Order: sequence, then C-alpha cells, then structure tokens
Amino acid sequence: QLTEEQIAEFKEAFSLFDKDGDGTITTKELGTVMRSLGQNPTEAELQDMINEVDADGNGTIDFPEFLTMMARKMKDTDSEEEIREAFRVFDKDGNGYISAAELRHVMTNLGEKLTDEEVDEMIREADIDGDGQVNYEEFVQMMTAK
Amino acid sequence: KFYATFLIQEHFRKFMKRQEE
Ligand SMILES: [Ca+2]
Ligand SMILES: [Ca+2]
Ligand SMILES: [Ca+2]
Ligand SMILES: [Ca+2]
Ligand SMILES: [Cl-]
Repeated sequence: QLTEEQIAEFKEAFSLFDKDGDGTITTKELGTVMRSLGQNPTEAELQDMINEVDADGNGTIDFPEFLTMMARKMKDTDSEEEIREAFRVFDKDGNGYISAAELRHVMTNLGEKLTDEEVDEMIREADIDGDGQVNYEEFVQMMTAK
Repeated sequence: KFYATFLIQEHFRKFMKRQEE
C-alpha cells in the first residue's frame, strides 16, 4: 500500500511528462516524451493513452488520476507486459538487444544521470551471456529481480 | 508508457543503492 515516499517517486514520474508544471499531462506533452523515447505515436494513439488514465474525461491527466493508475499497476506484480513495454522503450532499433548506447540514451531522457562507467556496470550486471548487450530474457531477470 | 517509464526509473533507483553500499 501507498507511502509518503512512494508518492514522491510517482510525482517524480509525473513531472517528467508535465513539462510546464501546470499540474496536468496533455496530449501534446505525452507526444514530446514519447518521441524523446524513440516512439512516434499518432495523435489518435496519444489520445487513447491519455483516455486510459483520464478518469473524469476532461481530456488531460492530473496527478490524482496518474496516482490512481500507477498505484494500481503497482499492486499488480504479474505485469509481464509492463516489463516488455519497458524493454521496447530501451530497444530503439527493435533488434531484441539493448546496447550500451540505447540504455544510456533512455536514461539521459528519463531524467537520469549515468556516467559511461555506470552505464557499463549496469549492463555488465545483467549481461548473463556476456555479449555486452541485454537481451529480453536478461532484461526480465534484471527487472523482476531487485 | 507511463508505468513502463516508472519501472525504468525505479530500476535505476535500485541500482544507485546497490552502488551506494
Ligand atoms: Ca502540463
Ligand atoms: Ca482528467
Ligand atoms: Ca537494440
Ligand atoms: Ca547479453
Ligand atoms: Cl501505463
């Protein structure tokens, strides 16, 4: 169940999307973040993602709506599909392998900070077969673990 | 990709701790 800290980690995630801090995530804002992640959703697809979370249907997502959905998916730890979605965000060229360059790019955009040293250690810890890339099987073990 | 982006953010958090030590 929810805690003061977890709420701050969610407000974190919400701020990535709500660029102008007006307290709401718009269709336009979601598009900007998605494109920074290597995706190119049409306005129709953007509207549908907003609608999934827009509980009062005013066309945008506010923090209470964002929290509701996030806390609910979290209560769910059978989210195998959520993990594939995260994998897809990383694997920009869709070859089934997350390269050090792909990992660094997403981290730099997801509001993170990683030195090439940390980027390599991140991969090295999950790279079970040692090819320098993180395949899907490896990603799951890396994500489902701690 | 809201929750998927959170998962990624959460994994990095976990990393920066398995680093802190
Ligand atoms: Ca906004
Ligand atoms: Ca709304
Ligand atoms: Ca790739
Ligand atoms: Ca590998
Ligand atoms: Cl989502």
